[PDB]
Amino acid sequence: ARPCIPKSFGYSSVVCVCNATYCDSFDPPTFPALGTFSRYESTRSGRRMELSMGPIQANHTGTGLLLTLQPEQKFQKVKGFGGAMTDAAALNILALSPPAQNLLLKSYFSEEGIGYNIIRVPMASCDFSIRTYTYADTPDDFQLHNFSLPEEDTKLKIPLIHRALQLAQRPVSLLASPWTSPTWLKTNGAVNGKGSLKGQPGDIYHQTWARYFVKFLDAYAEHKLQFWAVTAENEPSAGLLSGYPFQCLGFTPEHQRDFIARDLGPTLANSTHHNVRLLMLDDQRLLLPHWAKVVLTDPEAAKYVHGIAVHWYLDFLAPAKATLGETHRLFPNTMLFASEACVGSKFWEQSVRLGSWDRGMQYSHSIITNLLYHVVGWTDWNLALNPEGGPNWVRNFVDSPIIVDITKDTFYKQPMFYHLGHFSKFIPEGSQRVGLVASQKNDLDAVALMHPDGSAVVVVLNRSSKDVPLTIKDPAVGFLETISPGYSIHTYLWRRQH
Ligand SMILES: *[C@@H]1O[C@H](CO)[C@@H](O[C@@H]2O[C@H](CO)[C@@H](O[C@@H]3O[C@H](CO)[C@@H](O)[C@H](O)[C@H]3NC(C)=O)[C@H](O)[C@H]2NC(C)=O)[C@H](O)[C@H]1NC(C)=O
Ligand SMILES: *[C@@H]1O[C@H](CO)[C@@H](O)[C@H](O)[C@H]1NC(C)=O
Ligand SMILES: *[C@@H]1O[C@H](CO)[C@@H](O)[C@H](O)[C@H]1NC(C)=O
Ligand SMILES: c1ccc(CC2CCNCC2)cc1
Ligand SMILES: c1ccc(CC2CCNCC2)cc1
Ligand SMILES: [K+]
Ligand SMILES: [K+]
Repeated sequence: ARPCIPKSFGYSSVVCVCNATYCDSFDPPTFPALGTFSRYESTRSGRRMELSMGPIQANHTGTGLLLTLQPEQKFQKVKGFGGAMTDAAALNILALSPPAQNLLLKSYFSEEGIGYNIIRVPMASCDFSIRTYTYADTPDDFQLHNFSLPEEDTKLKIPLIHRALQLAQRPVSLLASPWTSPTWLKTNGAVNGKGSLKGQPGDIYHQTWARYFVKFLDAYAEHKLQFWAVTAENEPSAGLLSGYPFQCLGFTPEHQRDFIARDLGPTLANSTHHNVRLLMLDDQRLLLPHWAKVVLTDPEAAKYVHGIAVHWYLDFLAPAKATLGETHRLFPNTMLFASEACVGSKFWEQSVRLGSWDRGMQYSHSIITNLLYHVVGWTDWNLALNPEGGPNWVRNFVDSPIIVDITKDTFYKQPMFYHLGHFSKFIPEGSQRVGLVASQKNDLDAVALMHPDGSAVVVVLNRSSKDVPLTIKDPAVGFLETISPGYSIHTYLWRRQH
């Protein structure tokens, strides 16, 4: 529909520039003709989800790389893809003119954009806030009579979520996560630092905290927003650390187990929100499988836990097989979900690198890795940040797929945006990952899935500098002859005739 307006800021690739009168967009989604495939291509050299079509052929000869679809080898069903409506994201979006706001929200939530279907919503303040607050700051209010949503929710986050929902054709799922409780519930009496709930699971402090989750869901429901899932705490390990700089609430895995079993599970289950799913952990993968073992081997906690939420700090190394792999082996019926990912958080790296192809490749490589380890969805962190990677009240700045520049009423779509979109746009909720077998060793990263309507989607990432000729074989349908260019990402889509 409208192509990328590219701009270089001196990094390895370009951003696409959007403003009050222009943004890149797709035509309404349509599948290629039967016997035809669609290819969407992005490249470091500057192509951004460009559409081409080719024939599916009956015949194939040669000893080049062959990737054979395994459509009957079925793995996880996908929940979807999205990002976080933090206070920082909301402030940045709303600092744009009304037209630019609309083009930014369409970029993410419309079918002429990349089709996000998940929004993560912080329960009150986090580091990506400019004010520290909870919903119940009046002290000793154990019945939560003074629970209320402030303007950060009622004027910023809620209106934007409603606007996203109006643009989306896909059903959108909301996920809620708290960073801190009110300080009068905490051992340290502060939003940050090392501190946990006072007392022990099953007591008034823990019961009040569980009730706060229901009050939050009730309050959002009065604004006609319902949640798909909540997490039991954002990064519960952080609040166990001396000097933790921003909002946190510390739980050991045993504390989380007992809080879920005695307070949060029962309280949610006895509420009008009993259909809301509960995800445990919401933290870094090196805590697995240990945390899952602690919580899920207790039947009283296990009956309340629908899934395990994991965070991806893409700047740092950690094992995937020994964490996600082992967790799936031990608890194959408990879904894994990636609830936060970010890059640029190291103090010594530029928070925002406008046009970084490398950071784009980090996003898509992480998404592929997550899907190959049975994870059902992937959620970015802040939907938009300023050029400093903020605002953030402790200056914990990071990168974002969309960077807003209010002095030009402009926003920039980073390589990260397109790398995420190669998955989000083309993998509807309910898609199922299927097998994809390589005929020979190769440098590509790839994943295949089947849509609910039976159609095929394959994503191929080439992080090498070399162009790799390859063929995709769909045993029911025929052969796709293609190339994976160096420093590219492709998404292939086709209809599958019986
Ligand atoms: C929102 O962004 C739009 C896209 O950049 C702006 O529209 C562009 O304005 C340019 C300046 O009038 C037009 O001419 C081109 O400008 C570029 C520099 O940015 C030059 O390199 C080109 O040589 C020049 N081309 C010619 C033939 O003169 C662009 O044609 C025009 N693009 C489109 C798609 O309309 C908007 O002005 C901007 N909106 C606001 C409110 O700032
Ligand atoms: C494909 O395969 C066989 C090879 O023997 C041949 O009969 C057929 O005509 C070929 N089709 C095309 C379109 O090349
Ligand atoms: C359980 O549910 C009932 C309403 O069905 C409610 O009145 C009661 O307070 C709930 N119990 C709690 C919150 O402990
Ligand atoms: C072109 C682009 C994207 C797609 C997939 C979408 C998934 C959500 N429903 C509409 C189709 C198909 C063809
Ligand atoms: C490999 C990569 C991309 C393509 C599609 C081409 C790219 C150039 N513009 C026209 C469409 C084919 C094979
Ligand atoms: K209040
Ligand atoms: K940084």
